Amino acid sequence: STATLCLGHHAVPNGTLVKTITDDQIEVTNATELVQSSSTGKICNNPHRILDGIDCTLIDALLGDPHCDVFQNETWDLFVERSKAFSNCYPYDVPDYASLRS
Amino acid sequence: DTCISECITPNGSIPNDKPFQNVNKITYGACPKYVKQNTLKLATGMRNVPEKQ
Amino acid sequence: GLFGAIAGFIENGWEGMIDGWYGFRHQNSEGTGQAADLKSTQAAIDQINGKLNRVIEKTNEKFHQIEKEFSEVEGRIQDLEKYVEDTKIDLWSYNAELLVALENQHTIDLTDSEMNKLFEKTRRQLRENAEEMGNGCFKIYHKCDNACIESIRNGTYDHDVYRDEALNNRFQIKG
Amino acid sequence: GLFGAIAGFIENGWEGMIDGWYGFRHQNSEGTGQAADLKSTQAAIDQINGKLNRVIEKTNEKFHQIEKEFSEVEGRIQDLEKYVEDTKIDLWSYNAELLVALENQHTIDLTDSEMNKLFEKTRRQLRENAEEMGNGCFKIYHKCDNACIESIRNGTYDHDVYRDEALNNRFQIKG
Amino acid sequence: GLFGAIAGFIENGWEGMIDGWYGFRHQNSEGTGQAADLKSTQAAIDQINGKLNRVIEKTNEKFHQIEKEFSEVEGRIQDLEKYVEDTKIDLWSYNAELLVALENQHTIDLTDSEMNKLFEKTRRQLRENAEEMGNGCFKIYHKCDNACIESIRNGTYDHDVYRDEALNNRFQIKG
Ligand SMILES: *[C@@H]1O[C@H](CO)[C@@H](O[C@@H]2O[C@H](CO)[C@@H](O)[C@H](O)[C@H]2NC(C)=O)[C@H](O)[C@H]1NC(C)=O
Ligand SMILES: *[C@H]1O[C@H](CO)[C@@H](O)[C@H](O)[C@H]1NC(C)=O
Ligand SMILES: *[C@H]1O[C@H](CO)[C@@H](O)[C@H](O)[C@H]1NC(C)=O
Ligand SMILES: *[C@H]1O[C@H](CO)[C@@H](O)[C@H](O)[C@H]1NC(C)=O
Repeated sequence: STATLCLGHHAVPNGTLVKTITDDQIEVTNATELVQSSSTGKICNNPHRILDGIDCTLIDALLGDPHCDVFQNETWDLFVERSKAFSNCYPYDVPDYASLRS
Repeated sequence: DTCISECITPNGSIPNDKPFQNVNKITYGACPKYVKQNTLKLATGMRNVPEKQ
Repeated sequence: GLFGAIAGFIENGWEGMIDGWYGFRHQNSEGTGQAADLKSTQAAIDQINGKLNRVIEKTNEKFHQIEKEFSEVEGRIQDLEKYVEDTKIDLWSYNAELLVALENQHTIDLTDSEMNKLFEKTRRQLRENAEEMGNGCFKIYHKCDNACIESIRNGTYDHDVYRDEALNNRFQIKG
Repeated sequence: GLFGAIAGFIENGWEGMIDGWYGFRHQNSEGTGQAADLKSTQAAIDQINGKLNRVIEKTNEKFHQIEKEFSEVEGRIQDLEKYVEDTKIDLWSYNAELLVALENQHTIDLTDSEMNKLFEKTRRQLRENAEEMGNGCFKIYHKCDNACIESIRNGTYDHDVYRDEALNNRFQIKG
Repeated sequence: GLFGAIAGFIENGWEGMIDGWYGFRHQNSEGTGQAADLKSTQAAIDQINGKLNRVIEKTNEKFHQIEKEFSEVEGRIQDLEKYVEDTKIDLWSYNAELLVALENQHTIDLTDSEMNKLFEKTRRQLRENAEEMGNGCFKIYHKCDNACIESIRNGTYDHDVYRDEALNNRFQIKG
């Protein structure tokens, strides 16, 4: 005699709350994270030329402190400096060290 | 380590797929923008209205 | 959302509809049935994917910048060096927060719109052969077997074919 | 706004309706009357309040920054110190201006939507018992005393109860 | 757009209508004809022009700032001087990109809305004298010469005058 068509939309057993203009938290069906908050902890040696300073700081590799002579003529895309790198040659100082390093 | 990653941060490399990152403000290469937030969900679907009602 | 269809005149949603985002459910003389609409489903998916592209994977590339951590107290320059970066991060954090807010308000109103569009597409196909219940359902005033229901679903429903039947029932006499 | 109800098909507004934002006005055999709709009124109020929260009272906390006023001409650094701050203030002023613009466009379109939603909620309740005048009014084609008018206002109006009466008048004969 | 009228239920557009943005086309007993609607056309034009003003011709005025190009390598300060400017340009480039995106989404949804508004204005004028085909056309169930068609176009169409005629045809008998 008569029939019944009903329009509708899907839903899911577990939505995710999202912020909007009016709602701080409202439930959508699905959503993605736009903020990256994790690292592997290691530095990939590619595609950038990562030259590790090890016990030396760029400045000492520059001046040629003996333990650093191993860097003579090195190049890099990113020179990495370690926290406990040390200088073991004539005591010195670099007025405006930050600029020479930069 | 031996792997591939354009974005390097002092905390180690991080994937540059998402637009922003909360790992470190110091970055090198193709990296996401550093922001104070830790999570930012972009809705990718309609509202979810279960048969709760 | 702005359209009052999803979380409005359409009570709740179907966790059962897993082959689409929008669709139909029906009951005729012989039974019940259900089926997802691909068109509206793709419109929604397509818009959200477009939106998703603009945001995702669009990183700048920066190399040597300024320093941002310091070993000793220095004064005027490091203050400035810190202020520049701090200022930068807050404006970028404002940028992110606002984008997700506007984007999400927009995705919700949009998908609301696509439900309602389907509804008006169907309402218009059904001409004088059906009346709206107001819960997202049309009460078809004539016999409509599953093939009939499908013709509607795929927009080939010819309302002239069922007019007289429909009209009659919609306007029956107490006799 | 986008919905064409407020400052559109609904001529003007009621300074007289002080117990709500949206509501009804009617005229039947015995008289006239008026009453505010709470639901739509709260939807509007609620959304605007949500929006109001995100903006209001969310201040950062900053302590020692850079200097911004100077006693003597200095050159390179003070130029930079001034440029950093000036640059910061303009980007923040852009931020404020745009937010109010987008927010306001949004509040207007939103409240437009809630009027229209009410209208479609009512239109759907009235089934074949009423026809739309187009100025926001439905012409109910059957006797509807204040209790009848209220049943509509609180969504319990049963249109089957008044169908035959309504239909008859909507489709009277020149006889 | 959000409204499903333009690039939705209204198939395509008229390159032929050059005196307006929105309008009508008709076919009656004596012929065919066409004419642009000024109102909707001005609403669209007006909103877009308002939007256009806010953006256009609103430049700041800046005079002595910092230097931005350098002859020699210097270090710490020039790094900072470059970082400040670079940072400024990216935040401004984000600003421009986003504005055009939001503005354009908005202009499209807006003009969609104005088409649909016209449609609902006309739908409401036609009362029970016409039925919707669903491609943007109303099938007027009564004789409507060009003067009749114009009365609709300029909103003076009185549907009581043609009711009985219309009703009759909309609900003819197989006899
Ligand atoms: C990334 O590394 C930094 C240090 O390089 C971590 O930040 C410090 O961590 C603790 C806890 O979050 C705080 O008390 C320090 O003050 C933080 N320092 C800074 C500058 O923020 C950071 O949490 C690391 N994050 C990840 C995900 O590895
Ligand atoms: C009619 O609708 C679509 C149009 O492409 C078609 O693919 C569909 O399968 C048709 N329905 C059936 C049952 O064939
Ligand atoms: C029917 O509508 C609401 C539902 O909560 C109720 O509170 C209201 O007072 C009712 N109307 C009357 C006159 O009781
Ligand atoms: C009726 O509509 C407008 C109202 O201003 C008027 O200017 C128009 O010319 C009228 N139509 C005709 C043919 O006069």
